[PDB]
Amino acid sequence: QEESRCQRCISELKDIRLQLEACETRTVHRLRLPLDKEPARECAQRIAEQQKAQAEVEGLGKGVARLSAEAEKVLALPEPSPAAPTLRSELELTLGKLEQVRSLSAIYLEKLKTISLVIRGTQGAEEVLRAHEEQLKEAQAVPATLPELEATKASLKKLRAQAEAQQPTFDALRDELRGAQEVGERLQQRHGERDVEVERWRERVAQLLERWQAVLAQTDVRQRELEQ
Repeated sequence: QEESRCQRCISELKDIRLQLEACETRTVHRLRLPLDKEPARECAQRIAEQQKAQAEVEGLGKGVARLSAEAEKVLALPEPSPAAPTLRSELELTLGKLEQVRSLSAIYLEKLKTISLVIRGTQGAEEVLRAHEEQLKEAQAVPATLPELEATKASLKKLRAQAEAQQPTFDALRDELRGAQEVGERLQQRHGERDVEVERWRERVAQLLERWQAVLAQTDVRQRELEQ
């Protein structure tokens, strides 16, 4: 009539392990998807989504704890039970899967958060560089008068000071990209999944650095022209 607690526990353990495996596959499919053409917004949205995913996993973990307690109660009865090894085996598989899915959920969330810092940081650097690149372009004009020359020279002095002052911004950007790269590598090493996102932002950072270096270098050239 009523099935044994042993058989019911085996069934429930298999069921919850399937739900964990589904969380797992879901997460793999997400982390394989590169950001598209609105990376800031998409990344914030995906972070929110992954925080929930991670909470769903923790709810399953509480189910696993409940089934583990029940399993151990059954396994502790003194009577012979040829089913006991199956119950033990299924418990240990479910417990292992839980840890694996927890790990993966946490590292993917971490990957998203580090990428989000690089994205924010690069978009900030763009807006400052644009201002500086325009000031420099304006300083390229030939001044008409001796007084305009002095204004151009003053504009360049200002520009150099402003551009040099961005040192902290670019140091932090490089650190953030380093952070993002390291997370991706650990995901690769621990879960065998390549980092589909980091190359885009490595290139972004590299180009922005080069533009910053060029503002500094060409400001110095232009200042030197006007002195001699």
